[PDB]
Amino acid sequence: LEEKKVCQGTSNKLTQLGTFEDHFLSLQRMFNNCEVVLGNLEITYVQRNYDLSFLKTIQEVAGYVLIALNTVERIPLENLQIIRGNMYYENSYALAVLSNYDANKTGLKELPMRNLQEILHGAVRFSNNPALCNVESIQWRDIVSSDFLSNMSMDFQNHLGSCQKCDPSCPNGSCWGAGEENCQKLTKIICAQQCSGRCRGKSPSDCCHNQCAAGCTGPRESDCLVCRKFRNEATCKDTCPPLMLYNPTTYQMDVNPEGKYSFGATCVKKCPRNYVVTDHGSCVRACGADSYEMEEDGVRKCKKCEGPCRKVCNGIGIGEFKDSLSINATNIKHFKNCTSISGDLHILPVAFRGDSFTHTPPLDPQELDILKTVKEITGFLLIQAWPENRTDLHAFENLEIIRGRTKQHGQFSLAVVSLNITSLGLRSLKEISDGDVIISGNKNLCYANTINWKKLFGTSGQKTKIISNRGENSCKATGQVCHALCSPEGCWGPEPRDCVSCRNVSRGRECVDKCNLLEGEPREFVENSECIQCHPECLPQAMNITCTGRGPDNCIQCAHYIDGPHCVKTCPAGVMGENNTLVWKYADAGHVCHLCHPNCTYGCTGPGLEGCPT
Amino acid sequence: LEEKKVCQGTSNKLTQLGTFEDHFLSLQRMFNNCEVVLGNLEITYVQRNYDLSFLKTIQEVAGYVLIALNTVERIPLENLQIIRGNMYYENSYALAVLSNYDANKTGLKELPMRNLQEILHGAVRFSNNPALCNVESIQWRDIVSSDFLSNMSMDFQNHLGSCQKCDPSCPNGSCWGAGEENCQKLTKIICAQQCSGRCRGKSPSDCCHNQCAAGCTGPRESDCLVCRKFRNEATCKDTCPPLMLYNPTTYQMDVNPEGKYSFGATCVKKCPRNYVVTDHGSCVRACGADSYEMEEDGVRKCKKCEGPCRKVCNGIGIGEFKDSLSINATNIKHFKNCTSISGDLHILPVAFRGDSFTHTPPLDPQELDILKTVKEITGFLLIQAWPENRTDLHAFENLEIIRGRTKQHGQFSLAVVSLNITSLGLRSLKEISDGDVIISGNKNLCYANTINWKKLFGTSGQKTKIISNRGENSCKATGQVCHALCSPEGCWGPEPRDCVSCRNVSRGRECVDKCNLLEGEPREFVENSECIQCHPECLPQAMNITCTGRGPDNCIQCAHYIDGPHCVKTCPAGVMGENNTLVWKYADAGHVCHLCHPNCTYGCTGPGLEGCPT
Amino acid sequence: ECPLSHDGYCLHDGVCMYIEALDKYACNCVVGYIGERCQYRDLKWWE
Amino acid sequence: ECPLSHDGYCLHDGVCMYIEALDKYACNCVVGYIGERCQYRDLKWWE
Repeated sequence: LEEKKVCQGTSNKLTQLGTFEDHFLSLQRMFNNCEVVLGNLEITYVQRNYDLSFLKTIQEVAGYVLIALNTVERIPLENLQIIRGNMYYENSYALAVLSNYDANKTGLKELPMRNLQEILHGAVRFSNNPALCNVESIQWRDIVSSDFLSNMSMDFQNHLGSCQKCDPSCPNGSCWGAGEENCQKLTKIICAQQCSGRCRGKSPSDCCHNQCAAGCTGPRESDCLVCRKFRNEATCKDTCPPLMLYNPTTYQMDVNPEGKYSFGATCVKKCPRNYVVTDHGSCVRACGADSYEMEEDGVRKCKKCEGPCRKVCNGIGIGEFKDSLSINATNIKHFKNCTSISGDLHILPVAFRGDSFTHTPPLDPQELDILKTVKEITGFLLIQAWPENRTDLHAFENLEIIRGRTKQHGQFSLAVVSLNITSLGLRSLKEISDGDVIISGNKNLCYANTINWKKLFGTSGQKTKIISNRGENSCKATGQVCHALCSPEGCWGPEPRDCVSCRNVSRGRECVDKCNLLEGEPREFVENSECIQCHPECLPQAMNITCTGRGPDNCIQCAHYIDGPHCVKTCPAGVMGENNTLVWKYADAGHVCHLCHPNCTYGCTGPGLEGCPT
Repeated sequence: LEEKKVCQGTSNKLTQLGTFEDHFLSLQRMFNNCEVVLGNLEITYVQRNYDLSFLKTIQEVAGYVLIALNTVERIPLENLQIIRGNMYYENSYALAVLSNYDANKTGLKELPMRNLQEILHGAVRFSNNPALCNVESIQWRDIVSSDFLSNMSMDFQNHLGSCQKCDPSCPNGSCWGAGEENCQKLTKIICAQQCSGRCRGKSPSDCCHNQCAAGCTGPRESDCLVCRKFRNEATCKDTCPPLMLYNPTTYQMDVNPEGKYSFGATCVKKCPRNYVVTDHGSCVRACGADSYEMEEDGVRKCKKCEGPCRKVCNGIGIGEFKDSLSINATNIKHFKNCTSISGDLHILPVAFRGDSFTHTPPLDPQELDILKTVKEITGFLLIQAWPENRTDLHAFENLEIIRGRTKQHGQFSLAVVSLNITSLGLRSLKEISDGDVIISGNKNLCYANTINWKKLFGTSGQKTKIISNRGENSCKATGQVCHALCSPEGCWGPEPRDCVSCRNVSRGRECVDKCNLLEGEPREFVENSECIQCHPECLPQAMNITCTGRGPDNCIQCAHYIDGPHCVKTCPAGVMGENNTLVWKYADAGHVCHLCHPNCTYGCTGPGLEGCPT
Repeated sequence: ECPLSHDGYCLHDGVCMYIEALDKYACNCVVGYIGERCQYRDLKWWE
Repeated sequence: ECPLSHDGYCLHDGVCMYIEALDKYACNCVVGYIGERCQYRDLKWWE
């Protein structure tokens, strides 16, 4: 078996993209060589003599199927087998065919959906396509479940009369395309009461497993054509096999060698790195409200916070924000103190002009500083609009991670296109987990190629696309190439502030030429190209190095006294000990700290009683 | 009345509990009026004229069924429907009928288990009972599972042949006894060709749900006879309905309205209280190593752990302890620092004597101090032998709770019986969650009737059987009543230390009437009737209050320098802050330590700037 | 064509039209911009 | 009766037997004690 070539599926709903010639090219681009439409299938405005010899591979539509306003005569949806009907058109249907006539009543004529058997959800609509015969013969009781047989609306009228009668080798007047190959195959309304699901025959011995949607090949659940609920890499389960089983004898769970993490609508051995692994085995996009992310174990689990935890706000495109296009003026209030965004960011030029359709007034430019709190984002970042007054992306100077969970067009996490921006300004960016980045079309931007995003892409297959920006030769020759002394392999701004890759070293948020070893005011050491100050108690070494770590334990020589392994400023004189007994010490010859006589309560300046008078 | 009565079932395979009349009484007390044996059904040494008519009620056996060494005429197991076979006799049998005869060959003759229809595990064995007839005609491939037909062992050599014919009104000359009702009713080898499990007739439209265990009445999951898996309040599920259902479309889990906790072979909506509610929604006895009791709002869940995870060792029997049956001097070491027993304790007389049949040497009575650290028992504590030298349960003074997951004889959690100890010595026992308390048969033990055991009982319905200890009117006339200062609740021993609660004051563990607030050296302060000594810096006034709060912020006068409410023994000598004002203190007129000045660079070893020379 | 109740409905210079048959309104997005109302830029093919 | 390989088999003053038919050994627990080796005490029915 091989993974079926998926396509994202359009969502335009009767909107024409460009010219009649070009609208068809868009269709030719999205649905070419596609076998599983992950979204919706919309075939609109296809004009006469335009072929559709690429629609003969779609085997499954996960949303709805809209066929309207066409004029071509043969829309060959050949191998379509099931319309899962997740979404609906007009909130009712999962297959609409509407008003396919041209000017002189010569619209769609041959719609040979012979392999279609099942519609898991929704009704069907056929309307005002006056040149459509040969589908009135189909029986819509086998197709649609018994639940929706009331919502269904059908209308067929071929007033012309050039309707060919079809081959009599199949069900009473039931043919999709005129012939013997293209007539209906009933698999629900022909079988005895002893079957529940589909049934490939009238004999009680050829019944299909209830976890099969269109039809089966044998009697098992591994013999379906398309799986109804899940897919355990060989068969159509109903729920992914649990990770741990509970035996009712010893009253405790037990590992399961068949358990699979339930990701998406499949069962997998393990989940991708950027997803929230639950204990059930589920792999979610955003853990519960009370909970909050974990960091490691190789995965990204979610623990339960300790009360008031980092406020996260559902970004655009989820739940409360599905009616909203971008961050309007209205909906900007709820982004006050969100630390992370479980979602993705749409920055659309409608959020700066203010449309009267959604009754939304224009947004104000300085409001964008509310986004100075966020630190990472789960889905994608989509930047298309920005006030020309500002020279860089200021509201995003805290972001360090881009998870890219629900990416854009299924491809893009970062998308910075066609802006009057002169600097990206990403002094905080540390990784882009998944997706792709398109830094293209910006008027200036300049510093964009000298970043080496390859060091920011955690997963594989990710690619960048950096074109149509002010070339370096036209910007580097105008005093804009970034600063030196900071390992020039990376700069999100002209000053050395950012400089991804910090020279050979760095002093926190800034790059430097070398750590303060040997000399300098604060003594330092080097690990991972970072300069950390020594403990104040290490002696300034004018010869060799000073320390080999942060703690006073790694000093080469203490500045004052030495209490064992540690370098102390003054020997302890009141520190809590065992049995509630205080602790007093003294400095001897080599400034070493030794304990007082147990008796000496007021401390001691020497060993034993010969050290403390009182 | 669906809570059908249950037994515990014996587990003494071929032993004889006394005489033939005592063994038959022990057999009657067990299985009289119960329908679901939870253990095993063993019927041994039952002589003639003993009427076993009390067995006609049993309907299910969760373990094996042994029927041996009888000489009775008929064993009326004529309502038994299934033998789950969770435990095998001789490692492979869930029904074994061996040697029911005496030395004249007139033994068992009628075993009319006409209703036995399923044996979910294990083979069957018959042997050497040369008066059993009308049972070789049973075809045992309909009853025994399809797998275990290779371990079976049956031979019916009734050479005497002194019984009736088999009615031809049942197929294949098969019958259990005489008459027409006592013959085989088949449900597995007469099914249709398509049936999944067992059936109800022969036609293809009768097969039962594949969860029905001993045949069904209708073709649903809610009309079985026995549920071969979990039962959910009317039905027979395969697994209990999970609490949360992962949504493959929004990639997020959401609660299930019919989700239920799996507690044993039942789906309950709420766990019993003394049962660890786990993450997967299933009541457990004791979760994995990396966990601990996180009691939270009543439910005893268990989190990851508190970092370094405390020691929890396995109890007797559970785990790697089934071989041995008490704490012998071979498994005492494994209890080194275990602070919580996962299981239960068994201290038995053979532990001190030293068993030769298992080769373990005697336990030295000084090795019981290893048990000094235990703080909780999840199952039960059974004590039957303590070194007569010792005078109380010293090894369990730190015992703090007995949960009661497992119980002895399915009823008892605390079992102190047949000892020579004088007082209990369980000074820190606070709660017996579930079980009953059997403290009986001790020659010389007082103080056991004073305690209010209703105060230690986590649930209702528990009761104590405290009887036949040292007489009530014999501890008065010896001085064996506890301290007059301990509250009327009770007392474990004679000391003022080992009481339930003090009357006026407590000091650590001891109970005292008037503690040291106004006199004595530990000048304390009363707080929750436990007066404790406060901050050690403020000596006792003439007779007035010495101190009122924990810290120095409450003492009236402090025996040393008084920095207002912030009393310390010395004057501060260089407290740290911003810009490092090395402010020291000194002894001014009113003994208050006043702030130093940076003018005297030598600190402040004298007063102010007029008394600060070298 | 669309009455001024739907003015400015089609973003990025849309050409809002009226489907006669269905009795509905819809956009005529410029090339390179997709969505129900010409909101998004067709990133997968150009800048 | 039973050989010295099974001596001290039955605890609490046991009377270890030899089952002739099944060719196995067993106990003859004194009254009040239960178990395969007469180890436990029948708590439900006495002290």
